[PDB]
Amino acid sequence: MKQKVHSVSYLAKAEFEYKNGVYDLVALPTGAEVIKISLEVVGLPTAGHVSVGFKDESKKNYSSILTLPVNETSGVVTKDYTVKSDKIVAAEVKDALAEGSDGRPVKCVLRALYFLPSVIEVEY
Amino acid sequence: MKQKVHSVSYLAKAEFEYKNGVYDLVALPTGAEVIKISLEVVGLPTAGHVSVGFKDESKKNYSSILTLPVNETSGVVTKDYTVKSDKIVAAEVKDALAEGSDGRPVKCVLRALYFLPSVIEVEY
Amino acid sequence: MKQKVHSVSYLAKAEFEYKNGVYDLVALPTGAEVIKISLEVVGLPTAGHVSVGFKDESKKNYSSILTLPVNETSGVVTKDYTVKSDKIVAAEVKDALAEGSDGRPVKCVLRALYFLPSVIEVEY
Amino acid sequence: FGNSLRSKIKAYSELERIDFIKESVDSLTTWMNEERDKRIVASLTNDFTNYLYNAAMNVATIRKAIFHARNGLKADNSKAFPIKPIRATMQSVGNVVVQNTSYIILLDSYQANQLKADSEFKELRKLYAFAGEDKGMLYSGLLGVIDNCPVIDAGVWNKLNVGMPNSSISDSDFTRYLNKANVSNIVTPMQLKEKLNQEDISIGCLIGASAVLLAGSKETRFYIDETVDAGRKSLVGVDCLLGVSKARYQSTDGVVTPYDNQDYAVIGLVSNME
Amino acid sequence: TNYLYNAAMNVATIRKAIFHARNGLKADNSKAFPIKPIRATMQSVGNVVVQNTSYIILLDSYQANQLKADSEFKELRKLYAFAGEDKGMLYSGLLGVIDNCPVIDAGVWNKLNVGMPNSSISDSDFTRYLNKANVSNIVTPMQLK
Amino acid sequence: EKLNQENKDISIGCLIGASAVLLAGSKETRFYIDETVDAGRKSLVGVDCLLGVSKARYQSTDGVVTPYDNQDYAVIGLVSNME
Amino acid sequence: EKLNNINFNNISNNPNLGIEVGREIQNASWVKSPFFSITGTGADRGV
Amino acid sequence: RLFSVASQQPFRPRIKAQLTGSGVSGNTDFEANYDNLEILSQTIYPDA
Amino acid sequence: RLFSVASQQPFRPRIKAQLTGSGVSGNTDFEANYDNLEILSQTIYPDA
Repeated sequence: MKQKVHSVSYLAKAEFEYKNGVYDLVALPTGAEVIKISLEVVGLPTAGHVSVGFKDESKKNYSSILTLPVNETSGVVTKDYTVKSDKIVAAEVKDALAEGSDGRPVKCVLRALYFLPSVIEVEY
Repeated sequence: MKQKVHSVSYLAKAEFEYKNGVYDLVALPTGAEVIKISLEVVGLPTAGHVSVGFKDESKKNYSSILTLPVNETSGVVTKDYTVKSDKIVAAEVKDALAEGSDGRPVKCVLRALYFLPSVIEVEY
Repeated sequence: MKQKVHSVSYLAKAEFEYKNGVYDLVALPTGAEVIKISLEVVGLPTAGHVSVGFKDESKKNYSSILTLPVNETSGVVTKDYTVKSDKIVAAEVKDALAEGSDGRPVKCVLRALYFLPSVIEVEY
Repeated sequence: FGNSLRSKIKAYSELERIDFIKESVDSLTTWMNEERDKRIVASLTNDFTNYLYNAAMNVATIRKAIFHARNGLKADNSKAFPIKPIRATMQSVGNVVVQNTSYIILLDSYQANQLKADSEFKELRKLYAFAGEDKGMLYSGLLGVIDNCPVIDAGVWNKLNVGMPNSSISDSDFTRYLNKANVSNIVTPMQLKEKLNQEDISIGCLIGASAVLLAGSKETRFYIDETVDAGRKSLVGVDCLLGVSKARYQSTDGVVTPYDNQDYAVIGLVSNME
Repeated sequence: TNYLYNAAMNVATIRKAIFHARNGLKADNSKAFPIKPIRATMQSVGNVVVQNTSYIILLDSYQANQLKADSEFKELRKLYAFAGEDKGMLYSGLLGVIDNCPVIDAGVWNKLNVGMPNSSISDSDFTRYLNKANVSNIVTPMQLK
Repeated sequence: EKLNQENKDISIGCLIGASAVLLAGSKETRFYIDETVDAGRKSLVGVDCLLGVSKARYQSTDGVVTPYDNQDYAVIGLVSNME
Repeated sequence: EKLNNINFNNISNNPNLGIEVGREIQNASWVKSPFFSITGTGADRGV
Repeated sequence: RLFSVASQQPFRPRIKAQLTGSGVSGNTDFEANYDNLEILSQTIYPDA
Repeated sequence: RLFSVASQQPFRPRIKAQLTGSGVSGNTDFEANYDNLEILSQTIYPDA
């Protein structure tokens, strides 16, 4: 029994304030082993969607991987990802107005747990 | 592309024996990045609920975040948490009698994967 | 507040080509804290199941823990595991023919995130 | 307890011309000094057995506090026991010795100003000037002594430096500095303000001999780890272990005395600051 | 960024400024940070040893006159005289110290000699001595008025 | 794309002259040997370089206009197709 | 394309002028609490 | 304060702030809570 | 071109435009036609 495993893991946490726009949340290296993406809505939104996905450092390669309507206020991507030139995790809010029902601004927190491309050899 | 990430991660595993009471399972530091809480029931319970949640080191600030009835015997919190003075993960069993249907005592295992508040700067 | 936690974590990624057989994907040490098993199907299968489970290094102790039909193409185990002599994560495909609908062979990727049995003492 | 800093890569460290070891050691010395002082202060101003409360400090309340300490009285005259002085000299006024006693008074800066902008304090300073007793205190802006007890402006508790606490310190940021093994009960300035609010504040103390007990080493250890990231980075850490506790002296047997759950040599002095 | 305005220079305002410097409060008594002193020494109050801070407070000569005509300043000078503190200041016309901080009569800014500015200094004249590469914004005395 | 507007793949060469590009920063790459990994069982060898590479292209220090201004100092492009 | 008008620029924006950063970083901490004077090993010390 | 600078270039004095960080307690490894050293600077330009 | 500079600071390569002004002739003094020393600059930042 012998294998190569990723021994280095990072967590990136980034906040944005949940109104229309595009935000570049997490930067990933080539060969990164993205194993968890979680999005959370802190507050009480009244209308809008948040779409998180992957895009290039420069060019317009955005593609949503997780969509969150107002109601559930939390989500996790159902899929695991190896970074292949799509080195930006990004989130866009197309519909949103002011906070709503609270008076206090609505937050969105994205946490990305990913393993670095480096590998080491271990036998058990 | 440059950011700050959490580079230190711990897993805490704690067992309790699934009968009425309150147990302080996992201790977390301020600023900890709790990214996974999982609860497991080893055995065949006959009646009761397990509620895991957060509470203070001292004062009575308990609030359930995951409730488990008898049937499913496993659960994971759907939400991610930054520790803000609620530095105890705790679990309470309000209804439970002896093991039931087995003769062997029923176990509950809680695993908490969390990232330490420390950050480092990385550019990709 | 003082505890012992697992401070060492590895990720093992292994690919197989999705046709009938048994594959030994991930090797785990005794006392390993398996906290995530994820299986992914890269391509468009037409018929078949993939069953991932645990088995011994030598003897025939295979038992499926996650079954994936053709349609959903991705899955994650709902349960957390402490390695007790079942030190092989294995995957078997009982039904599968050639790629189907694509002309390009169908891949399956398994990622196993597990914490090493070592513990350290920390107080917060 | 301890703290540490990890550097940038040596290329970056010598690019921005920072000598990481030297600056880090200095900053960590400052951090550790402030941390041990905050330990002492947090243990000192933890749950108060007897505390006086005047809406503004004045020589009236200082005299009342030195009074209650000298003869052992509580706020409601529960008559606990006399606080041992820092120094207890003995001098005869006409032909009779009286054993004058000296204490210490740590005042918040807002409290120090409330005392400064206090009439009776002004006439007291005037009288000291006439007699030439506290010479050097009006020149220096200090608070001199009152009833043989030095009155000290300790400061204000904040993120930047240590000083006497106040009700704006959050509960968590106060309990960080309590051992929780040396304290039986936690009463933070938030909690104390809620307590005396049943019938923002700022805390000061009257201190007798052995008001706070330190056990262990006062020395500090530094750890320099040049071998981080193969050597591109270094990690500088600072650590000390020290047991701080406000003297409380529970008991040995089950016998009840006036000393049991009583601060041995501390009287609280609460006053509004704003 | 931090300035106190009083209709006249009394000892109350001088000591308030010393307090804000020592403890670090803004002009709206909000917390900024303790100003570093010109000197910081150790003085024994009884057996205790505390740290005292000496700043330098530079007064426009109009303000020096306003302070000499301050009742509280006269009380403080009387007390200094009784205690035998800094002597030959009223005799020699100076302003002594206040809360360990020397009070200086700087002068008046005119075409001839240099002193603390007035609201009478022209904006052009005042800016002439500003680098404008070493400033974030320009607030001349007329603008401050 | 710029050539297309004014689908074939292109290949890029250049005529270069003196001081076409500028290598600011030392030539001394640094090597880090850490024989302390795994309590000293393993070694790690890293190489690090601070390097400023810039194609020579100067700017006017004042408002005067110059032929050299905002132009590649000593480089002329030469673009063909890939065939 | 206006030529030789008034500049209105500081001594900055002069690329011939290079910036130097100070080796000596000055600590922004100066306050010293009195507790060291209180603390002692004698039985009659406040701490 | 005088900042005599050889070559009389523009200067950039720097200060470092307080370390306002809760450290690590007990056996917890230093690295579980790293502190951050923040530096502040300003630029002085000459005038003739 | 290699620009080895101590302290590895961001460098400032710097060139002069060639003098393309007609000078003076005969008895005409220099100040009747001063030539302009025109300087051009570039900044090279490092990459780690």
